[PDB]
Amino acid sequence: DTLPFLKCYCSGHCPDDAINNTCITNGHCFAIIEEDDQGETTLASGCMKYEGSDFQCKDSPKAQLRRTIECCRTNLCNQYLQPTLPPV
Amino acid sequence: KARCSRKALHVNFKDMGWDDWIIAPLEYEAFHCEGLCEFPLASHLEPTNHAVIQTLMNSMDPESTPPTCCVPTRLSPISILFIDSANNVVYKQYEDMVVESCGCR
Repeated sequence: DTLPFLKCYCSGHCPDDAINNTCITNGHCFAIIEEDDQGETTLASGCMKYEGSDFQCKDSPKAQLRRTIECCRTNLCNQYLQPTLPPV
Repeated sequence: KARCSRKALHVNFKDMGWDDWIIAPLEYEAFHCEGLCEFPLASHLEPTNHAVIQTLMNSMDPESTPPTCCVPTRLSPISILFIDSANNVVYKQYEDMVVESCGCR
C-alpha cells in the first residue's frame, strides 16, 4: 500500500526543494553504500517513490559495482542507516 | 555527479527569427531537463517500472543496456498572440511549453 506521507533524510539524492536535508514521498526512505573505482565508497540516502520500489529496494547481485541498498517505511528511518557491502 | 533535473532554457522569439509573426510575448522561460539517471532513482524522478528495470539492467551491464533518459514529466501552457494567417490576428494557448518537472524514463 501507498503511504499518504513519508519523511526521509537525503544526501546526494535530495529533490531541488529539500529542507533540512529531508524529502517527502509515498514509498520508502533508503540508504545506500556504493564502491568507487579506487575502492572508495560513498553513502547516500533519500526518498523513494512507491511505484518501482519493490524492484529498487531488492538488490541485483549482478550490479557492475558492488553496493547495498536498504529501505524502511517510517519517518526519518534512513538517518543513521549503515548498510555494508556484500561479503567480497 | 550531476543528476537529472530542471535547468533554465530561455526562448526568445527574435533569436528564433519569429518576430515577424509573433506579437506576444517576446520571450518566455521553457526550461529543459538534463543529467544522469543512475541507480537509484529517487522519488522526485518518479520513474515508471520500466525505467526502474532498464536502469537496473544498465547498472549490471552498461555495454548491453543503455541508461534511461532525463525528460520533462510535467509541463504547463503559454498563450501566444501571432499573425501568420495572411495577417489575420490570432490567440492560441499552447500546452506543454514550460517544463515544471523532470524525471527518468
